Amino acid sequence: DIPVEILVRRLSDIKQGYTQHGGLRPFGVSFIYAGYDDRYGYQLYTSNPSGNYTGWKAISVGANTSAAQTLLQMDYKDDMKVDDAIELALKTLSKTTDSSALT
Amino acid sequence: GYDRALSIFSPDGHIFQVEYALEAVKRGTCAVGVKGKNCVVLGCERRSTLKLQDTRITPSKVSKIDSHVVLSFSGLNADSRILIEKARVEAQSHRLTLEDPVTVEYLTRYVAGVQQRYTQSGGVRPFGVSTLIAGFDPRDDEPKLYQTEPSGIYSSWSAQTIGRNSKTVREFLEKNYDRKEPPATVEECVKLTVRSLLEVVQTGAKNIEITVVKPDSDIVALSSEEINQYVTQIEQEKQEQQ
Amino acid sequence: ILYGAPGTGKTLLAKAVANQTSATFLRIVGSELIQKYLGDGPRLCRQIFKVAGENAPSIVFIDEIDAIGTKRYDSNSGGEREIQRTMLELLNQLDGFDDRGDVKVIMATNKIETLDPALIRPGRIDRKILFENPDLSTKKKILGIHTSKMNLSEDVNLETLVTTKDDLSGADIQAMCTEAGLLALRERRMQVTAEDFKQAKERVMKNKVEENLEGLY
Amino acid sequence: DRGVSTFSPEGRLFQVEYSLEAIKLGSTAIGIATKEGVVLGVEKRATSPLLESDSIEKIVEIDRHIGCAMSGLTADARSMIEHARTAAVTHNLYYDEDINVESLTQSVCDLALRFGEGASGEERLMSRPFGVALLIAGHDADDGYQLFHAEPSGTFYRYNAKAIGSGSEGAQAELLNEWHSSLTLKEAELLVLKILKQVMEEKLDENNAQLSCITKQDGFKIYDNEKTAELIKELKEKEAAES
Amino acid sequence: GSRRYDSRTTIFSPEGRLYQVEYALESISHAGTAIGIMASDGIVLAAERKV
Amino acid sequence: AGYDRHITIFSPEGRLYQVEYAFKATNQTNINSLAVRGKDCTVVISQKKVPDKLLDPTTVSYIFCISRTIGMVVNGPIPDARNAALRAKAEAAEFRYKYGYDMPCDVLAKRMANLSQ
Amino acid sequence: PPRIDPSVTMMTVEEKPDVTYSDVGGCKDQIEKLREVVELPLLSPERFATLGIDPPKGILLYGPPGTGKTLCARAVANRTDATFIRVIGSELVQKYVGEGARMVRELFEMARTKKACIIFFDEIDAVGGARFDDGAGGDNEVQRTMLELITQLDGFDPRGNIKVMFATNRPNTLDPALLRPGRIDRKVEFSLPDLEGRANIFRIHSKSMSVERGIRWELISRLCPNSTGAELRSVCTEAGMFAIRARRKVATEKDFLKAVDKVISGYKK
Amino acid sequence: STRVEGSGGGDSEVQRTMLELLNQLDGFETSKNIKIIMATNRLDILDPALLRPGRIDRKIEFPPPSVAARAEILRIHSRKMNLTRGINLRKVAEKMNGCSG
Amino acid sequence: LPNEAGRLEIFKIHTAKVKKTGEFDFEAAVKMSDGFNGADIRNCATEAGFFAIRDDRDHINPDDLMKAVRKVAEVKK
Amino acid sequence: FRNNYDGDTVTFSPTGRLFQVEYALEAIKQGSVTVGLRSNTHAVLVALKRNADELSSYQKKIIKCDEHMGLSLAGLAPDARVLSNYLRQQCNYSSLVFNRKLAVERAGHLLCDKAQKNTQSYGGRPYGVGLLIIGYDKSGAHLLEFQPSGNVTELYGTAIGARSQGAKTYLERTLDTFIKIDGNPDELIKAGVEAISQSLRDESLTVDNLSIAIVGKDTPFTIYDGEAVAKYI
Amino acid sequence: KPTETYSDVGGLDKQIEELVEAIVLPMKRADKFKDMGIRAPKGALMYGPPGTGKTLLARACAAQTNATFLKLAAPQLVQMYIGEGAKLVRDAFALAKEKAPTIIFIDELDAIGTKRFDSEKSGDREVQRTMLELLNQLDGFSSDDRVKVLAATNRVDVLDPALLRSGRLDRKIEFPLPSEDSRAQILQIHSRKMTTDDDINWQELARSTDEFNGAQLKAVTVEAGMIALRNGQSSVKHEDFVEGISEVQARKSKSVSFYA
Amino acid sequence: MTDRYSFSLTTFSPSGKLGQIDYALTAVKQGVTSLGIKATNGVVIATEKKSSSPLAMSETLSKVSLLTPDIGAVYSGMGPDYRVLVDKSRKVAHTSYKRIYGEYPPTKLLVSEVAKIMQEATQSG
Repeated sequence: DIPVEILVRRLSDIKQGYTQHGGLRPFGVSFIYAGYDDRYGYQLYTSNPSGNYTGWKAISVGANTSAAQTLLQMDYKDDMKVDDAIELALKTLSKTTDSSALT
Repeated sequence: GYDRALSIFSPDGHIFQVEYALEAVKRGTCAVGVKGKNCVVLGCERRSTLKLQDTRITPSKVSKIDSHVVLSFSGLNADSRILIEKARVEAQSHRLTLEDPVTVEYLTRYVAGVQQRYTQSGGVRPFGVSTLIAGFDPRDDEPKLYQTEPSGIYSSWSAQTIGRNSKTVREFLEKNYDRKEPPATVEECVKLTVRSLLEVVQTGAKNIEITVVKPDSDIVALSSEEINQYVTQIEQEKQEQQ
Repeated sequence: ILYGAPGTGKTLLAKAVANQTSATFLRIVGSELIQKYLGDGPRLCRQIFKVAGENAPSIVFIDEIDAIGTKRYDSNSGGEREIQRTMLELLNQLDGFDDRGDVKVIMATNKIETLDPALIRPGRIDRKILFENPDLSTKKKILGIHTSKMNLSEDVNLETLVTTKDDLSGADIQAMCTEAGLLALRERRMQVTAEDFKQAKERVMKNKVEENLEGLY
Repeated sequence: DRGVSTFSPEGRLFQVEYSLEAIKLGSTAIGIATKEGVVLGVEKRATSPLLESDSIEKIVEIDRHIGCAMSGLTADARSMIEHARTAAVTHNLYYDEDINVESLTQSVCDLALRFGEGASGEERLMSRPFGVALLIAGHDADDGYQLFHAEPSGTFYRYNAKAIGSGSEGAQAELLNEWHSSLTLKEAELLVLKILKQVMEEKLDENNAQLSCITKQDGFKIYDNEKTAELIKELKEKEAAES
Repeated sequence: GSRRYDSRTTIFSPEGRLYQVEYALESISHAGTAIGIMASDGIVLAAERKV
Repeated sequence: AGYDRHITIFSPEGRLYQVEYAFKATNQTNINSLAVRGKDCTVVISQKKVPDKLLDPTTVSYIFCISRTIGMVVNGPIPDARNAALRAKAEAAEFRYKYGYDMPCDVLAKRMANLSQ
Repeated sequence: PPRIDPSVTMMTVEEKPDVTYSDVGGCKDQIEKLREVVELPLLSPERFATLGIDPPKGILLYGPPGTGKTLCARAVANRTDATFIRVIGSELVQKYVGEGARMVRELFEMARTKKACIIFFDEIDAVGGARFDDGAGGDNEVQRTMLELITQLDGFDPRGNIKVMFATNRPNTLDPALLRPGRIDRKVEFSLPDLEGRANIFRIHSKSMSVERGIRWELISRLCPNSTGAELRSVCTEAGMFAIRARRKVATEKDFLKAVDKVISGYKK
Repeated sequence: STRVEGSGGGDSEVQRTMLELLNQLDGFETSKNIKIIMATNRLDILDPALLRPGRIDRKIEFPPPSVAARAEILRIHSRKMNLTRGINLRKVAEKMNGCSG
Repeated sequence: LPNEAGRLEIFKIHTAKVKKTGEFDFEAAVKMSDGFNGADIRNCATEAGFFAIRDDRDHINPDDLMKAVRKVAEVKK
Repeated sequence: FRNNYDGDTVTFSPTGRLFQVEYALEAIKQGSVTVGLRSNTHAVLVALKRNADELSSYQKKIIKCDEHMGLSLAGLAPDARVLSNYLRQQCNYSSLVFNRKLAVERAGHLLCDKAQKNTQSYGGRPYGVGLLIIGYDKSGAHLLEFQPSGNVTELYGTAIGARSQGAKTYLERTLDTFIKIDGNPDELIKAGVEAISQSLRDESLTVDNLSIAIVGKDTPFTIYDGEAVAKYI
Repeated sequence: KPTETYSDVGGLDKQIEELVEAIVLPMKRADKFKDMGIRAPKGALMYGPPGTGKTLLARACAAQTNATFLKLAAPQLVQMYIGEGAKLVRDAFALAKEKAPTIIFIDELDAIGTKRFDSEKSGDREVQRTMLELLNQLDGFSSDDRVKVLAATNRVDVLDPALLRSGRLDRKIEFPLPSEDSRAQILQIHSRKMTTDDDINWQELARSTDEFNGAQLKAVTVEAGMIALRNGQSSVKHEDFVEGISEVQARKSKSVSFYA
Repeated sequence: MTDRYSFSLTTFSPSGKLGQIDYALTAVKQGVTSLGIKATNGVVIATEKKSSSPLAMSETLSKVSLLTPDIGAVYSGMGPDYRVLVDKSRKVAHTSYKRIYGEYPPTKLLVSEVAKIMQEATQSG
């Protein structure tokens, strides 16, 4: 299986390429990468339109990034389980919506 | 195909793209380099606007060309990656053909050369990053620190800093280094690097990163406690009275 | 020339210096000179300079010149003529009458690079003043003044608020004083507690400090 | 925007003139050619106590009989040198003899006019002329010790003394009076040091100045920091004794 | 002219940013929200379907 | 980009200036044309104006014979009319060899259309 | 006898300016031409007469404004004992129908009554300048002012009394009718000063200031980037600001170097 | 019934002028008893220094119309004129969706 | 813009009122002319006559007219 | 305005010619002055070479292109090299392929096409250097004027460079005399020196400055440079 | 009385013939035009550069016919107040009819010669109306040459289908870039005014000047005279022109650094 | 000597919007009515055929095209753009899923090729 950390780099270099050479537009897209390795456990990255990419252990992108992240920083805890994380995601999601309640 | 120009010669004499490149270095990271008689230390401050990161699945700011050659940067991540990719191919290529790892000087010429070339052709414009290239030649023990900038110029320096708030730390080096004595004590070379970054980082002593390169594939990241120990020591110096 | 953000240093600095020297401070609305007529912009601009020399001493603060400006690539263009006309009158008015001390000009713009390099003109505008960001210690200082004028509770700790603030300019610091103080005014109280400040610090901090992953590197 | 085909109403291109401005934003570089040897001198400069001026240099070898001093944008001349060396080595293969200083200047100048956005007779492999001027000095056993001024324009001039860089007008005037072909190799260097100090805004010492020479017994040899220093003391003492 | 249609918007600015890049960062704030949580037992991914 | 008066792109009104002006001058040859179909035949009648008496009429045509069966009437300026005729005649000839069959009106039409777009 | 009058005009008159040259180092060339065109026909008309020539009616001075270009204008007026009339070109351009054409006739008549006088037009970029619109309901109004101005020049005017000296920041977007002889005979170039040039203009400012005595401006000139005459003056006063800031009476070479380093970066665009 | 919602001409520029005045009052005279209220429907008339605290300090949402709110308004306007008591403002309010005041 | 038939008619009237050689050909002119309007056809009548004042006579020839029409034609579309 | 019609090479202006062609034409004159004369048996070129300084020395601008063919330039040195290289390949091919010594007429037409071609691009440019191309083949001696516009005229004498006209009027006078001095190397050289002096009015006539070049009935391409022109002064 | 003569111009010869045919031949031999029955122009259009010798020749025709010269400047008519210009023109023509022979000289015909083509003419209706009013009047009479109107432009950018008709602006005269033979004649006019030493070679200078307009030629001459002054002479020689051309006054320059 | 141009014709704007795409959104609006209903039990597509001369025919015009046998497509926007796109789309569907396969393409997969083509033309000048 491919490492995540490499695969991310190939996308970012390509984005970077278009704005240096070719006269092209860059792509207007951010990815949040969710992948697994047995050299690192779970890895989670994000790449963005400048060709810069970073690792995060929790991340938000899109509308109201700042606000979501602020809530995320408090509710985060070193101890984890998936079902606990499912609750965490949803509590936050409800409070970042630009429309009333949540569905 | 395409080959319309993006480099256009300035009536300054200093091209537009070179001058706007240098700005990119100031916004970016901070990197500093100190040479010993036996070491070359490369210090970087971490600035995380918010941190939800780990430090082990983030890409680290001192990047290996080789087991015993590092390259350190200030500027944009994106650009620097390209410079790194080309250098890892060049590392191997000398190793294949001369039967010996790179000299540091040739590699420095190489990183400069790609930058210089993108200033000279159309259709390409040059990279937004200045670098610190350091390492050791085959059968050698004497540190090499060179500084390369997007103009494609390079030169050797016994101490240097680049990136954000270069001025303050340059001065700080002018009054805290000796040219009749580069320190031959690994501890005082790390010490100086920690003093330099301390004065800028604002808070946090695990938002300081040291990378030490000693001869013969000895690249070592010193750990949290060791770093704390110099910081304690710097407040004893600052709250000294007779 | 003073360039930063208005009411953060740019407005303030010019207000201070005016107080010291007992000079008439004259606030000139950049935009109102942007009249949609012809002949009209330069004679409006000229009138401003006439009155400045008559009623010396004075500091002339010309607020946010970029609406009458815009550099272009040419010194006159087949676009709008009125915006170009006011700009050349403004360049001629520094270049063609010079003063010792009787009239001093402070010019304001958010971006000094949208101005023609000959409208900057060394030998009048010698000083080019820019804006630094607050460090932790400055945040403490700027905060201390604003609270002298408040009344508040003694469980509020300045040091604590300051550490957790990072990358806020003084404008955000002023807003905080008013926002925490507003929760006290809602609870009908003319002290302010510790608690008001914490929520206030957090909120302005959040809005200013939008992330787009453009930092970092 | 702009193009690179644009002439001025004179008929001399824009970028070329702008290239001459860049040369003047370099530092003074002096070459004097006399009967025996060619001397080339540069200001290394030293602007900081932390700068290693004694680990860098600005006088570069083209071949085992041809050196060069540069002034301008010193990166841009790495491309030029690299190309010249390739030419210089290829002539040693092809005929087994020294490459003329002149034949080389001509080769190198041909590729200094190679700037454009593509045309139907020629390759374009630069967008803009180099920011950099050269003094190439050498020796061949056909017309002996020589000096040439290589323009980024692509014109090539034969000389006997030339200075380039910011102070070249003052240095060249002094040179015209001092130039004789009855001056020994050592003398030429001493007269070069006197002038080089003048044009300098700071004290002249080994740690900011470099001598180099071309002899036909041992070729281009870059002179040691020590040997050049020894003469700086001797310059200082004679000069302060006619006062 | 070919270069007289070019605008060169792919280059570094006088502020040293890349016009088109900065504009793309903007784009991402007008599209839905995406959140990534990594736990050591799984990874939870959500992305918000707007309209 | 930032240009539409030196290069061709979509209008925000949605009516492309280059296409509209191309709709307009074609009439610079002083032509008027029609074609009708009979039960068994297709007839074209076309005007000719001769602007000099240093000119022969019999080399002046606006009908070009593409193949043996296919006709084409061009209404336009004649350097552009001919440019299309040269291209059409070869594509027709190429089709006829490849596909064993004489080019349809509609297919010739469609192919030149897709190229102009 | 009441024939040809000022009428009602709006102008700024300075009989005998208090301004003399302070740039001679990069504007050596503008002075050599100036002297010959304006100063000498007024001082001896008879010379020109014996040649069989009459001097230029109008001269255009171009390149960057105020780098000694403006100074040269005021200076020649003082030297000839002629009225200096500053018109800002942009004020003589009006929307208002003709308001613009009318204003232009009254200025040239004014000039005729008061003849042996220099009309200095700051900015002809305003008055003419680029377009593609060729009238538009706002570039018609401008064109009408431009055209009326030509009419007086190319008609009947005195070339030996009335001088018009025009100033611009770019003569390449100006119409060929503004450029051509029949209106502007000599077009003089601004030169960014050379190292030697910088030294003479420096030498002028340093007839004040307790700079060290033995100073070599030539040495300072060689480290300087490019500068204009405006910039060289600018450095000198900023260096005095460093002397007061540090609370010390005298000036060194160093105070001047430090001021260069700052001002050039600040300038750029 | 009111033309022009703001434009690229003189409505946004005039809106800058007003802010300037407000700065000056807290300045020399430190007297301020006259307050300006802005109303807008568009964020394209606004720029961030304009929303920056010390020009515009409060951003208050004006009531988005709901069924309960619509009945209330109706009841107040009906309390001026002759309408039957048999009417049910709850019915009339529920009939209207996408209706302002 | 007039017919072919219309050009012939407008030419007839305008060279009628001008003096001429007994043999004349309206038709000849009419073919060469395209994109003219009535004012342009009158000018052609007068253009021929200027060259007849030149040639020291009162009489247009078909020969003046052939020149006149082609010149008016050249100076425009 | 100006900047429209200088900044593009694939344009034209209302006059019937682009501005760039006017500047290239100006540039030939910015060269140092050189005359060419022939009687149609021999052809001579006499050229005044200036050098930048007393500390510069002269570098060649009369170019052997074959042992029967050459050129002089006036105008831009960089460009002149490009053209000279082209004519040289062209001379070589003519010998290898056809056994020919190349006529000027055939060479000119070929140099024209390349020039034309580089106005059929952006980032190509006219040369902006003119050449007097001489050679002695079987229809005799020949003198051509090549211009970087593509105008090729054969003239019996001509000049290019600053103050062309001075020699040119002298040449239109002495014409009839020189064309009937047929078969003489030395009479024509003497003429060339006399000619070049009617150009001069702000420059000196000195041994080292002047440079002579010949090809002719019994002379393959031989240059007199430096010392070796003293005896024709 | 303008004092202009056809000896003050030269090498504009073919264009001299066209103007003289258009306005003078109708005036003098009116009975010949009348009897023929051809309409005689009452307007002529000139375009080209003024001061080359277009303007000079107009003034010259007026002087020769001993017509009243009236210079009306087109920007003058353009009033911001409600039709002043239309009114001025009807008075311009009425006085013209009274004053005959007369040349009504109109400098500029692009200043009123814009009139827009969209719904933008609404604004710029003063400029459309004044231009239309002269043409309606000109066509409102024919076969007479009592008034001539002659129009001049600084640079032609205006021409219209409305201008056409014989009683309107019949004549379209172009004044070109001078030929070589012509520049020499212009120089020899100009140099008449100069005190010469008679060493001036006319032929040489005319070839060397390339891309010069008649007024630009005048500029060389004043410059040569200016050099002579510095040199300490009261007269000029041939060298003084050669030097003169190179100088900057017409966009012609020299340079060095292309030679060794 | 040409084909050296590749600078984009779709750029970012200061609202991060795409210039051409705003322009094109109008073009769709100036079209005629076309609809789709999926009943689950099939798909129905309908449009108005309309034509630009009375002498033309809209009986002999088509605005639904077969892309592959089992799939038909319809549009709103400009006639010329639709014809070239349908041709290119018909080409890739045959080549890549009947020479590499033999089953006619799944629908969604065909949509991804049409989408890739249109975006490709937006990236590249």
